[PDB]
Amino acid sequence: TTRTQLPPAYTNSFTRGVYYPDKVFRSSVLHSTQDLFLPFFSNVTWFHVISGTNGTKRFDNPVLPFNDGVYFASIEKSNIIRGWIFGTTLDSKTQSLLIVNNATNVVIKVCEFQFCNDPFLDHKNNKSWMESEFRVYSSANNCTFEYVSQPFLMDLEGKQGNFKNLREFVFKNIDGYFKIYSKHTPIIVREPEDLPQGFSALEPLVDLPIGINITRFQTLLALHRSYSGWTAGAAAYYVGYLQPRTFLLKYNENGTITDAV
Amino acid sequence: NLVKNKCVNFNFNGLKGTGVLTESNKKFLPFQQFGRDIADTTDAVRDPQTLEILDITPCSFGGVSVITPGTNTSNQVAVLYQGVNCTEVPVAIHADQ
Amino acid sequence: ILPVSMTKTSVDCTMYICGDSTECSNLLLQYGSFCTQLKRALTGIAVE
Amino acid sequence: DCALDPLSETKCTLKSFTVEKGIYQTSNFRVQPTESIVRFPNITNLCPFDEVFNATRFASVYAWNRKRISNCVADYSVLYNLAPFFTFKCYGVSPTKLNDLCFTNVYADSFVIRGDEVRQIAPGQTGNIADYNYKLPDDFTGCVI
Amino acid sequence: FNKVTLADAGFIKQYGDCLDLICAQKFKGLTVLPPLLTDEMI
Ligand SMILES: *[C@@H]1O[C@H](CO)[C@@H](O[C@@H]2O[C@H](CO)[C@@H](O)[C@H](O)[C@H]2NC(C)=O)[C@H](O)[C@H]1NC(C)=O
Repeated sequence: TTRTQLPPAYTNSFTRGVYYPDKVFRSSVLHSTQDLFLPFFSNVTWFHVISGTNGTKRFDNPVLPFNDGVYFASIEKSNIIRGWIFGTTLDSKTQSLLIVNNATNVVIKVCEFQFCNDPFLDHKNNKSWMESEFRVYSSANNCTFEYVSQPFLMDLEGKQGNFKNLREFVFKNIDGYFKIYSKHTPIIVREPEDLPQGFSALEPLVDLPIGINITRFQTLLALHRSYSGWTAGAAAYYVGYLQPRTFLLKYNENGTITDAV
Repeated sequence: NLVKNKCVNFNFNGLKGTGVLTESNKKFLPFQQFGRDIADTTDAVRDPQTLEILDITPCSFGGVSVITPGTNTSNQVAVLYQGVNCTEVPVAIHADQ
Repeated sequence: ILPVSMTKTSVDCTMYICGDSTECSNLLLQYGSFCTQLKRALTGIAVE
Repeated sequence: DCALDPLSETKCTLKSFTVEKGIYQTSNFRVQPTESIVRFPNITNLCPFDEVFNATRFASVYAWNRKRISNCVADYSVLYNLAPFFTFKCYGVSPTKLNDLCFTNVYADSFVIRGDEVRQIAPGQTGNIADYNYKLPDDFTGCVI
Repeated sequence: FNKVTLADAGFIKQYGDCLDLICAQKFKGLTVLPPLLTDEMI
């Protein structure tokens, strides 16, 4: 629709954005490494996606520059945030990524597509036919890489309310590799303003050997219908850029990062 | 990938080293593969076949010393093996030592 | 309080530098006796 | 000598024929390895790559089928052993140890061949069917199968 | 002795109980020789 622009806000990242550098297990040792890391207490945007103007779609999905990595996270309650499409020019002439969560399959694809002006998804499954969610693209020319496996998210919600997800993700591409780190934990208070102060370690999940040149970042939304236009619930996500740093890491007896400096 | 109680060379993930592979009590995380110590040396490894990890300790090695009264007055000598269990190095180890 | 003695230590060059490498032992052999001075000094230190 | 007896090694280290009373360090001892623990990544999979090679139909020369071998451990020595598979020689890589050496992004093609143009599908010459339908780059990769 | 013992040579020189700072460095050619006079003779 004819929605208006929204000036992005800022929030302090606190002591978050630390991951396991290597697969090697080390315990009770204070190892120091040189790698890209999120600086402690840095500004991070706190984009919040909610029902805009009581029924007006909000296109708060900018083409954020990928640069050297991201610290995508969320305080998501129900399943509304999906898609981490990437693109140099975001057209049919550019190889692009698309990380869907179709049922229980990631369906990782590396093919050229044409992207709608405001692509989106339906959180509720379409009746009868499979789903009209493939509206994001209409043409697929050439295909390089395909990957189908278990869904990248193992978060459950059907249990009960009063607790939401705290999905955290780091997207890093270097020397023809693509690594994804994830970690989930429950939440105590519904405070959407700032990130709670707690240490979290981002374990590697999937590694890809593709060599796509990535420069921009795009996010998709899951809205079914007015349940005017396309509307959904409340959600919030953060973007944290990654820059080189030097850290001193302290391991525990079990080999899990407890704190770092 | 399996043998126990004998320090042997291996090619675990390209690593070529010799040590006494034995049972381990470390609780590796599901993704973790290799083990290290304070001196930054391999200490434990992930089992390829199973999910029970093993410890690597190099087998016994050390230096020898010779105690002699002086070649004058007898040539009898005694041999001291520094810092090793006597049971681990009896007089019958000459087959593999 | 006055210090009196310290720890007696011994270092094996061949194993420390080239741990389990016969080719390394043959190559180190061309240097002569580069380890007798260290061993003698350490033994003297221990005796001292 | 310097290996007959402890007195011999003591004399060898002292570089003298006479030894006084005392304790001397001569050499070290190390337990040698006994066997090999064989080593295996314990991979449990075999590539389903025979579907493209053998199927109901073969792709035409003017329209090759698009299929690639990825995340596979497909053995090529069984192909070398197979009598029908007579071409296993490799111009730029190992003919018989091609499978053992690691590689990535292997692409497959299907094209009908008369039989006498196999020598001409390679770069540098034009075959009866390779003049207009099939081709290879200036320095073709892979091996002829 | 209780005040000084936060770190010492380990008191261990049999090497049998090593399965971790000294014996692990033992695999790197750093050994400790025992004193001639024990602490009960001193
Ligand atoms: C990891 O730290 C725990 C500390 O809790 C160590 O002890 C474990 O404690 C939990 C919770 O009390 C028990 O459920 C486990 O059975 C304990 N493990 C035991 C007794 O072996 C644990 O040993 C540490 N693990 C490592 C590898 O250091």
